[PDB]
Amino acid sequence: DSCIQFTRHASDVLLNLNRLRSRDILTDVVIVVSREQFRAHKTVLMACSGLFYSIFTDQLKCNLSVINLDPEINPEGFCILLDFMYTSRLNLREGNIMAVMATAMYLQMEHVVDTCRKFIKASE
Amino acid sequence: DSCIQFTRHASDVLLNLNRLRSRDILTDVVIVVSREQFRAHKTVLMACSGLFYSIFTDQLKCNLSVINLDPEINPEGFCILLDFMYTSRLNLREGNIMAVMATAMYLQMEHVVDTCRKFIKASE
Amino acid sequence: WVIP
Amino acid sequence: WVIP
Ligand SMILES: O=C1Cc2cc(Nc3ncncc3Cl)ccc2N1
Ligand SMILES: O=C1Cc2cc(Nc3ncncc3Cl)ccc2N1
Ligand SMILES: [Cl-]
Ligand SMILES: [Cl-]
Repeated sequence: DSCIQFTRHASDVLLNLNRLRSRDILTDVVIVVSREQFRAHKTVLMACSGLFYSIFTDQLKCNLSVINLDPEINPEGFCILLDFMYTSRLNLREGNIMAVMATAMYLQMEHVVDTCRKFIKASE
Repeated sequence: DSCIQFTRHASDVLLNLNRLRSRDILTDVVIVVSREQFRAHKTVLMACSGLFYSIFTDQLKCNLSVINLDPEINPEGFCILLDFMYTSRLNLREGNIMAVMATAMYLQMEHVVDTCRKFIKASE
Repeated sequence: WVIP
Repeated sequence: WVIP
């Protein structure tokens, strides 16, 4: 087509979605991790994660207001990944990299799994 | 902080939100314009428009599944702006610029109003 | 704004 | 990935 494009539009949209999350506006699901609860927007979770995409496209699960993750999932790893979904920023540290990579593999967040693998390989 | 950032994350999120819109997945509102109906995600509309932000933060209107726009709003102008919200791409043409600018002013989409004003000023 |  |  002959469209023009606003470079900062996608980043501005994500920033606003994160502001709605902060203020708990229109959040429609609670993700339960080892008795730690995280409120979010189903659409943002689906847009970021192959696991949430599969969950919320399921005819029965699409209607659930609570999703319980596997007990092996670490709440801090989940929290770091949820922050990444809403900001593009990943708080990757020596002390959390193993939990973050394991959580990203479970959530099916391929780009995060890729940078964790590379950061681990550099330290060996 | 000491975060790393994935450059394409925001664009990839918006692309996936547009794929959900295309497939009518988790859309939670119908916008009615001069008897033309547009399905969308309330959160994306709020993230893009000052008008939708004000509508869906209202304690009564946040729960509506149908929103009727002012009868002066042109459905084509709305359609072009809805496409912009989900893609960052604006199909601005000599034949639609007046309707697009009027719709962007009503929706409170300041960056769109700005480029329309500039494109109109260049033609005078 | 840019030409994509 | 970049340093923001
Ligand atoms: O690594 C990843 C990130 C990711 C996101 C999604 N999401 C969607 N894919 C396609 N159409 C719509 C949506 Cl919402 C699916 C798989 C994966 N895998
Ligand atoms: O031009 C514009 C675009 C736009 C978007 C919004 N959205 C939000 N603002 C702040 N926190 C959350 C959200 Cl969702 C408000 C006003 C305007 N004005
Ligand atoms: Cl990812
Ligand atoms: Cl705008």
